[PDB]
Amino acid sequence: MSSLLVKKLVESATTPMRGSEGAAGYDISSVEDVVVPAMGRIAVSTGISIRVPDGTYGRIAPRSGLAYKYGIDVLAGVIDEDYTGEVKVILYNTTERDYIIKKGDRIAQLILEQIVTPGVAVVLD
Amino acid sequence: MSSLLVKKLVESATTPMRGSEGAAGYDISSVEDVVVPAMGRIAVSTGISIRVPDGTYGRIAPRSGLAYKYGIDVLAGVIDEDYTGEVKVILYNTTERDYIIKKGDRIAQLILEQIVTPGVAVVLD
Amino acid sequence: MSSLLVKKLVESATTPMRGSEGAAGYDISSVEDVVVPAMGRIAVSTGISIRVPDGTYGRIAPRSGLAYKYGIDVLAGVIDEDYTGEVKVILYNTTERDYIIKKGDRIAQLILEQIVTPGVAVVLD
Ligand SMILES: O=c1ccn([C@H]2C[C@H](O)[C@@H](COP(=O)(O)OP(=O)(O)O)O2)c(=O)[nH]1
Ligand SMILES: O=c1ccn([C@H]2C[C@H](O)[C@@H](COP(=O)(O)OP(=O)(O)O)O2)c(=O)[nH]1
Ligand SMILES: O=c1ccn([C@H]2C[C@H](O)[C@@H](COP(=O)(O)OP(=O)(O)O)O2)c(=O)[nH]1
Ligand SMILES: [Mg+2]
Repeated sequence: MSSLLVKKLVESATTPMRGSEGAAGYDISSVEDVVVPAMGRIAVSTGISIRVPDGTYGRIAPRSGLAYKYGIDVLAGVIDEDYTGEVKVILYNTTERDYIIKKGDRIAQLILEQIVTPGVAVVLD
Repeated sequence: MSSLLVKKLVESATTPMRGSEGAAGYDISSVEDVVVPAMGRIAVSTGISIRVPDGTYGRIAPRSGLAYKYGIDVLAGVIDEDYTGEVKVILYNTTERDYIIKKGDRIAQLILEQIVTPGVAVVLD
Repeated sequence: MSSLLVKKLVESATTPMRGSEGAAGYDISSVEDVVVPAMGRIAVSTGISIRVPDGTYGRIAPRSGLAYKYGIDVLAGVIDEDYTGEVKVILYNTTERDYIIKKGDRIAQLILEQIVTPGVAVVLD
């Protein structure tokens, strides 16, 4: 069906899941203990691969929590409906102090955003 | 109805409003005079609480103006349809020079983005 | 029709185009050789002007490539359906080392994201 098809590639991996009735995203957790460097970025591995529903891509959005408290932001984050590989979550540390991530930690959130994918019309001949 | 239900929690607060026919967002103003630190972040208070329409969350997006001119970016920014609290706008100063915000200043913009919230289908048994 | 109407304003300009069947965005290329400064931002010119389809705005999203490899992020990025001017792509260099951009380089990607633009309902009288 056209829901969020998820495929774990490591048992450690968690199934994305929304935290509330009105929640906009499905939590995305870390599958490795990593350190996102001060003023630096890192590529955390989710351990899963997903197929967003049709006519809608998946945007890795930042979590209110880590943003406010640790100045953690999310770089890139555009997952195409044709992406068969593993979801990588690229975080950027806005702080002068390192951030610690442990297997299991919800490090971001997926949001199936509806988009229109029409053809291009070039004007000016 | 399913429009943008807004609830001011301080008279100082401004009603979000789109700046043009084709505008994608409703302006979100500051309700306090604050300073967003160089290479730092701050949590500006909007003074309002909103309920995005159904099947669509609210994304606090950055303003072309402040982005270009002061290197002001917007962290976090995901407001769930079930959020009953006050909207906080988390800004991050990309500059080596402080930025000044005064009650009333449009500091960001809300965008009711349509999303699909289906269930999760786990493959691999 | 309601597709992506594109208008080149310099022959150098490239027509936005999706890189795959499931791709979520249309590549947006640079039309000038520019340098986005370490820990700095710049406004790259696309040389084109577009009209996103109706009931959907255009979001300049970052490319997985440049994000991971050079720590390149995209500031602002909200293009309203009523924008008649030229698309400017504002990039922010997260790195301590400069980044080089050359006419033609795909520097970002446009994503026609569906949004709802209803009226505002103010509660509390
Ligand atoms: O934060 C991100 C952003 C993207 N992707 C995946 C989803 C998408 O399907 C693929 C895109 O890589 P690319 O588009 O082929 O390279 P580029 O963006 O330079 O065109 O990378 C991630 O795993 N994490
Ligand atoms: O910039 C933001 C981002 C989110 N929120 C609100 C909207 C949402 O309903 C709530 C989410 O907090 P949380 O999701 O419960 O904490 P976490 O993101 O770590 O799960 O915070 C804001 O006010 N400002
Ligand atoms: O990265 C961006 C972001 C926006 N715009 C364009 C699209 C939009 O139509 C216009 C908006 O400028 P503005 O909204 O009138 O100034 P402000 O955001 O302070 O209201 O700028 C760009 O070209 N590049
Ligand atoms: Mg940033």
